[PDB]
Amino acid sequence: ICVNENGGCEQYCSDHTGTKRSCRCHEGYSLLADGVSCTPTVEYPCGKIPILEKRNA
Amino acid sequence: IVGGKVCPKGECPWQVLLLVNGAQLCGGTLINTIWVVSAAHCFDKIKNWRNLIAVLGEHDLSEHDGDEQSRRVAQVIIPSTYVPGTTNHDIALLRLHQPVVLTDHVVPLCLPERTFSERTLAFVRFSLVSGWGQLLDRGATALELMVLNVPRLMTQDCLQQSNITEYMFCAGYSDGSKDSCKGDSGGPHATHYRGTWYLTGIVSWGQGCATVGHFGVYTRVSQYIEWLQKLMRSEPRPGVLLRAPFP
Ligand SMILES: Cc1nn(-c2cccc(CNC(=O)Nc3ccccc3)c2)c(O)c1-c1cc2cnccc2[nH]1
Ligand SMILES: [Ca+2]
Ligand SMILES: [Cl-]
Ligand SMILES: [Cl-]
Repeated sequence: ICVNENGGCEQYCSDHTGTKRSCRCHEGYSLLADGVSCTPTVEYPCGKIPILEKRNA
Repeated sequence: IVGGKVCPKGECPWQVLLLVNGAQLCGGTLINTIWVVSAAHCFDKIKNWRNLIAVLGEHDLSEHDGDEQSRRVAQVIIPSTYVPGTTNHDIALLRLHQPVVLTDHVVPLCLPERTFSERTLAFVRFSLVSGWGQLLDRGATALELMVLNVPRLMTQDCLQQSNITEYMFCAGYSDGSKDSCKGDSGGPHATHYRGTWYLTGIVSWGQGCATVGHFGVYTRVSQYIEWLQKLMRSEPRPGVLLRAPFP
């Protein structure tokens, strides 16, 4: 459930009918096969700091 | 910002500077290539709406380093429920006349889903507030972009520790050491979660800054997500100023 631990989702989270849960990702991101994680699909995704991201790359 | 530090260049890439006739007006937050979120109060006194400039990739106001990007403000959208010279519903959506170009120094902050913002982000204690505002109460403003880590208070706890509505929240310190301040308004209250940053708040206003026995006041952005999203999907209308219904 989405209310707890964010449903395990890295980003966005939707409850469904049953013991069902769906994680989602912001535009400029994609959901990984783990069904929780989000990875950038673009050069400059929102809420990321390039010089710091690069500093760790 | 009072009691903060300099935001290292490019580490606050979503931060916007608003100008009127070349003069510092307010702060803002980039959420998309053409959209900036600010504070409604910033516009209460605007005479010639056509002289509004938004600057991205800004840092040190004393110099031009080439990372700066200026755009005209094509639209200022304010909630119908906002009353000038007040605090409630202190939010504004700005449409840029032309998109900014995303770079290392110009990046938008994620506008979150409401639910996520409410159930998760709202419980992250500490968040970052920034601007080129007053360094001191009754002081000069900053030449360099400043940033400040501030904790968020539950509204109950705010009142105990002290007109706070459901459209606001409290963040900061009451010891008078640390606050956001005049010139900072419209700036971001930015919240980290799992390696990404989100727009949770807007620097509103109040009495003073760094006023002992008081907490900083911020517009609760979660209350506005749907309103913002709808607007962003809508076609521009002639005339700069637009009052849009809320909810
Ligand atoms: C004071 C003040 N003035 N402005 C300001 C900045 C830009 C345009 C306008 C014009 N709007 C107007 O005059 N409305 C109005 C309407 C009717 C009556 C009085 C005022 C004002 C501020 O942002 C603050 C401010 C104080 C403060 C304290 N702590 C954190 C942040 C803070 N911000
Ligand atoms: Ca500069
Ligand atoms: Cl429309
Ligand atoms: Cl006009």
